[PDB]
Order: sequence, then structure tokens, then C-alpha cells
Amino acid sequence: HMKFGVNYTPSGEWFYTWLNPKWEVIRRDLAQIAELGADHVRIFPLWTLLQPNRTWINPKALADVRRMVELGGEAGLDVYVDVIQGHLSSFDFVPSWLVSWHEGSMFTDQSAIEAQSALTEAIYGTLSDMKAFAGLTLGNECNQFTDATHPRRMPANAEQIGEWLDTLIGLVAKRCRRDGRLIAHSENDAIWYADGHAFLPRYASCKGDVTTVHSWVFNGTGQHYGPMSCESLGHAAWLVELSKAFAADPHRPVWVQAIGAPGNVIDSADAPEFCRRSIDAIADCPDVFGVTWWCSHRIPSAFSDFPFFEHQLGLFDVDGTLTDVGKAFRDAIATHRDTVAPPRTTAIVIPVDEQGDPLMRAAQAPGGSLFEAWANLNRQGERPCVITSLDAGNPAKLANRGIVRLERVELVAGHAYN
Amino acid sequence: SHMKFGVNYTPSGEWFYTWLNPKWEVIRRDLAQIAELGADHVRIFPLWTLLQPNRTWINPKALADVRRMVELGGEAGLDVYVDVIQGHLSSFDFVPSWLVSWHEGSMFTDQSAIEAQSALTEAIYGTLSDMKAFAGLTLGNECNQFTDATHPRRMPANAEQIGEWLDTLIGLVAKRCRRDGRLIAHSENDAIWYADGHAFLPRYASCKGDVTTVHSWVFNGTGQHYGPMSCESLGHAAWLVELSKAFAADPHRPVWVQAIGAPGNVIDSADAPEFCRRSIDAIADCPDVFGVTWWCSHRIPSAFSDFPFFEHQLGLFDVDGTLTDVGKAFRDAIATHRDTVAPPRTTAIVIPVDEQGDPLMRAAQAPGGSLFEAWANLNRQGERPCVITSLDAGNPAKLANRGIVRLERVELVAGHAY
Repeated sequence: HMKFGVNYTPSGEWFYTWLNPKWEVIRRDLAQIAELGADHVRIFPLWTLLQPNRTWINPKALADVRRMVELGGEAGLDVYVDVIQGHLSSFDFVPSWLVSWHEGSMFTDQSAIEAQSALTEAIYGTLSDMKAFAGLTLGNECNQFTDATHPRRMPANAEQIGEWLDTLIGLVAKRCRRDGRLIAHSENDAIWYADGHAFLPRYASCKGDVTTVHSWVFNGTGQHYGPMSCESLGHAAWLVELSKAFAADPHRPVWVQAIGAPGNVIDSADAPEFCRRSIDAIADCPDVFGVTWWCSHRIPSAFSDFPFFEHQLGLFDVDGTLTDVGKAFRDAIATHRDTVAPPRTTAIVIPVDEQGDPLMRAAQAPGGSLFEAWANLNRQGERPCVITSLDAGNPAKLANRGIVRLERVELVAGHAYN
Repeated sequence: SHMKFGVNYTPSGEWFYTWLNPKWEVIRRDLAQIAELGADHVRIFPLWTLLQPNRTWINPKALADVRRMVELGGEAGLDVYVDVIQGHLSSFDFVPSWLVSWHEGSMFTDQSAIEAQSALTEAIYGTLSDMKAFAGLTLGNECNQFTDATHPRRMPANAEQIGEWLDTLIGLVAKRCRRDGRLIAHSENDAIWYADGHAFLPRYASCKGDVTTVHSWVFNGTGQHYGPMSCESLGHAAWLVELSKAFAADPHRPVWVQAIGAPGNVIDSADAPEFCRRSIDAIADCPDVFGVTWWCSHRIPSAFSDFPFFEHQLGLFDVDGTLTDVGKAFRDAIATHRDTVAPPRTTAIVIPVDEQGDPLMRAAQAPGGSLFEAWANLNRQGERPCVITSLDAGNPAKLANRGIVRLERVELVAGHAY
């Protein structure tokens, strides 16, 4: 059955609380999350505090991560830790030894990679004795650093990205398997949607233990089709099913690791229903690892330079009370506690090259022919899945997935995306 | 008319990374060691990233840690000077997340950033204002390095905007400083004296704030072009003292040698004690010297990476806490010059300036330039030269106020050693 969790934004001080955590408030924060019926949280230490020198990891920062995990467990939550932030809510947190006079690419500078390796090992080893420590993600949407849009871009080609993922995941993959924990990585949706982007779809769907997707309908979907359109309400289920096309394993779990109802496209009055119906569509996709809502506690209004909608994403308001979206999410957990999605047997076909990479990612981005073909089949009640053209010509893969019907469409780029 | 003697305080063991979790018993021992030298003050350096992690939130714990370090300085018998904005330390930039990449801005021209720096200056002064040991503030360590074209993530500004930035931040506390008995200053690296085209102008250091600050580092081409133990190198700090007075409106304005060391990349380790003694000998023969503040107290531990190597040796106390040979020289220099009063300097070299009092050619007063060598040659000859501008040379009142009786002129010949 699906797991239900929340991305943990500390009340009152946000991630600025890591300098001097208020453990009694954090204990209360985590207790509130558990009261929703959530079974896990995802937490975010800051790279700048963890590793202020390339060869010195701050022991107090590690002990603070340990204490937050410990409090998560005492609240009855499994705790997932993102190692490298890196990036959170429009802000970059990059240690001084990788900035300006020391500027470097985290993806290709060998000394930086060895530092990220040491940090990954230090986080795992710090937490490894804890019953509540459930697994690690390399870091939140690290691919945003290498995208051509980034104003201080860290360069990398696709081969170097694959090596970066393999290096860091390979440090802990064996331990995670024998310990019963998970190792994953996380990209924003440029990996699915942006042609020329150095993170490739198959990286998300084949590397690490589960696929992560982050579903944000401010990516042009809500603006182009309407915030409460089938395209918008189904966007998270679309990412789940799209991602499986690029998976070698036919029942690999897909983790909707971040999803929210962004107020820059969805009116606040629609956000509870956006939450309920988005989770309804996700729950009708097989093999969903879980849904992790963004986020637990609203950002205090005294903090500046956030995009305004980021402040409202919290399930709990600044005074600690449960919002209407929080109620919807609580109710969605109860609704889908034991939901089992039936197999999906009609697949749309993604044309790919001989390496299994899309001929045109823009066609599966919002506004694209493949995006809309899936959305139309979904609106017609046909419950589509997604396959590549390579797999379409392999009956063993089709049989293992139960696919009996194939729908094909031409490649047409969308222009609604970002 | 007596010089103060102090040390720039680099915390033992953890360097400025100690601000994450200060080891107060070690810091107390650090400051007692500095006082044991006979030093009467320290200069301390909080980190901007920890003080102000959001544009509109200053972290109260970071403020309380600054207050506690000042308190321990006082308990050691030291006056404490605080640099507000780092900003820049020993090749590293510490710039908060809200002023980088997606949030990239210039601290010199972005009005909302200027208002944040104002709030931080006021918060630091106000936190420390009731403390007997708090002796004054500098806006920040060598902030001009952020606007130089050499900087790889330059914060733009023209010379007018730099003047406004200084006037704005200094103007916040200038009157309180005067009524309370404290000082306000600003600090630039030597590009202000040497770099043609630089938006910080010499008259800014010599007229704005209460005392002129200079940072004397003979790796700026002086040690290379003339030799590490040359007169040009041993006299370089006194040269900056006398050069700076040419651009001061106040004829007896104090000049603070706020940072000076014997950098191992140009000065042999065996020569550093004599470099310390004789540099201070030269400074002590310049009138109106506010004080000498050695860089730095405690050597950087070898476990920390990516520092220019010479930065590790600069400490008066070794990584094991024992007093180095330079520390002995500096201790002995304090005792030698406790009561040294420098006689007036009456022979002046003339700096040609435009109608605004700015050099016609800064390269001529940089290492290798005609004006640079004219002062050094007169000093080596025992002539104890001072420096005035061409505007001052044609003003009998200014000449009278400074006791200038003899003027030496040289044609402008640019240097290229800088």
C-alpha cells in the first residue's frame, strides 16, 4: 500500500532553525505531522552548515540531523533525509569552498565529488543505528544546478551526470540493501521535459531504489489548461506513469516525493479539492511507493524573497492550526489507506532513440502531443500507462506489464512548459 | 600619540567555522593568550551567512554569540573591534543565499540589500552597545573586493554608488559612536591605493569613517619586484600610512594598520620575525598611527583545505598553541614601541590629482611606480618622507597645518609590478 508523508519545513524559523534548533518546537511540529495519519517525513539539512570546509564536516550539524531523526521516530514517523541542499524553495545553499574564488561544479570537480561522498557516508553512518532512519536521497532537485537556466551553472554532460549519480549511490547502495533502507536521487521536472538537459529520464527510473517525481503544476500545466483541469489534477499521476516507461524494472516503485497546491495557479479555495483529486489519480496508478506533501508548516511572513505562493504551501498555518488543505490531505490518507490500483493495460508509446532516450522531451512536456494524448486517454477513463518504442517491440516486456493495447502519436513540442 | 597593539583573532582549532558551535572554553584561552602578548585589543569576524540568513531576519543566536565573544575579550583585558560584514575572509566569500544565483544582487547598489546591511549594522551595534569592552565597528573586511573586476561574481558599482554605500552605513552609527566613545571605520584591500579604475577611491579611506584603515601585504608585487627584505618591502606598511594621509582632509587623522602579516609566499619563514620587527619599526616612525593589528592570532589547522598555503602559517600561535617566533617578535615589538612617539615628517612627495583629489594615475603610486619608489628611496636615505597631493601643494594653509617645509616632485611613471 502507498506510504503517506510530509516534507518537513520547521515552524517558526524554516530551515534557518538549523543554526539553533528549538527542539521543543520541532518535537511539536513532528507530533502534528503524525496526527494527520502520516507515516513518514522527509527532512532537509543544509550543505553550508554540514560541510563548511571541503575536508571538515561539522559534528554538531550531524548530531542535529541525528536528533531530528530521533524526534521523528518518537513521533511514530519514519524519516527520510536529503543529503545535499543545495537547493530549497528558490534559494541555493552552496558552501564557501565551492563559490566565486573557489567556484566549481559539484558534478565534475573530483575534489568536490570526494567531499560529497564523505558527506553521504557521514550522514548514513551517523544515522545507521536508528530504527526510524528509513533512507537517503542524494539531495533536493540537484539537477537544477546544471540546467542551462541556472545563473551560476555547474557544467556537466550527460555522461558525467550518470557517473555522479553512480558514484554517490554506489557508496551506500549495498548498506541500504542489507540494512533495509532506501537510496534514491531527486530531480525537478526538467529531467522529463527539457530537451538537452544533462539528467536523462532513465537516470531517474533506473538509478537508485525508487523513482522520485516532484509534481508542480505551475510548470505551465495549470496556466495552459486551467488549475482544476484534468491535465492539472492528473499531472502527478502522469509523472508516475511517464516515469515507468523509462524503467528497466516493470514494478519499480514510484515515489511522488513532493507535490503541493501552488497558489500562483490554484486559487486557495480550490486547493483542498486539488489535493484530494490529485491523490485520487495517483492512487489509481500501480506501484506508487508513496505520496509526500509539500509541505508541513507555512513559512512565517517575516521571511522575505520567497515567491509568494511558497508561504502558503504548508499544511499547518503559522499559528499551528490545520489548514483546509491539511484537512484534505489527512482525509486522503484515510481514504486511500488500503487502495490497490488495478493494472493499466493501454499504453501510449514514447518514441526513443537507440539509447532509450526520448526523441523529443518537449513532446511529453505540458502542451506536447504525448502529454495531451495521455491526458485525453485519462479523461476518457482508459487509465493509460506509458511505454517506449523500444519496449513496444518486446512482447516479454509487454507481457510482464500486462499491456494489451498500444496508442501511438506523432511528436509535437509544447510551448506551455516554463 | 601612542600606538595601540592588537591581533586579528582567528579562533584556534575550528577557525571561523567555530561560529556554528563555539567552544567557549577554548575561545577564552585563545583571548588570554593574545592578552599575554601585551596586546590591548582584538578584531573579530562574525559571518554574514550566519548573522542574516534571510534578508529580513537576523539570527538572535548569532548576535548573542558575537556578544559573548566580546564579553570574553573584555574579561581577558582586551578592547574588541568587530567587523560587521564578512563577506570576505582569507580567499573565501560568505554571502547569504538571498544575494546569490537566483537571488543575485550587488550589496553596493541593490536598495533592499543596502537596507539589510543597515539593519545588520544597527543590530550589531545595538547588541554590543552596553559593553565596556566594545570599542568600535568596521563595516567589513575588504568589502571592496566584491566590486573589483577581478572578482568572478562581481557586485557592480560606480564610484558614486560606492561613496553612497559608505555614507549610508557609516551614517547609521556615526553619531552614536561619537557620543558613546567608540569608532566607526571601513576597510578596503590595497586596490583602493593601487588599482586604476577602481570604484573605491583613496579619499574614501582617508575621509570617511573615523580613522583610515590600511592592510599591508607585500605579496602585492612589492616583495617580488624588490625582494622580501628590501626597504620597499619592510617599509610598505609605513608607506601605506604616509600615502593615505595625502588624501585626508584632516591633517592629524589617525591611521590604523588594521591588518599586516609576513606572508610565507614571498617572505621566507626564517625572515618573518625580522620582517615583523622591522616593519613595525618603520610604522612607529610615522606620526598619528592609531595602532598595529597583526594578522593573525592562531594558525589555521592543517585539516582544513583550499586555503592559499601561506594563510596557514600567518598565526602568532601554532596549531598546538605554542608561541611562534613571529609571535615572539610581535610581543617584543609591543614592548619596544609601547611609548614610541614619532617626530613630524616635513619632506613630502607630491601626488598629482584631478580637481576632485583623485590620482591622475594610481599605477604611479603602486609598486614599481615613480611615486612609490620616490617615497621608498627617500625613506631608505633617512629623509622620513611624507606625502601630499598636488591640490595640497598649492594650498599654503594645508601645508602649514601639516608642517610641510619641503616638496619633492617626480614625473608620473606607471608601474607594472602590482
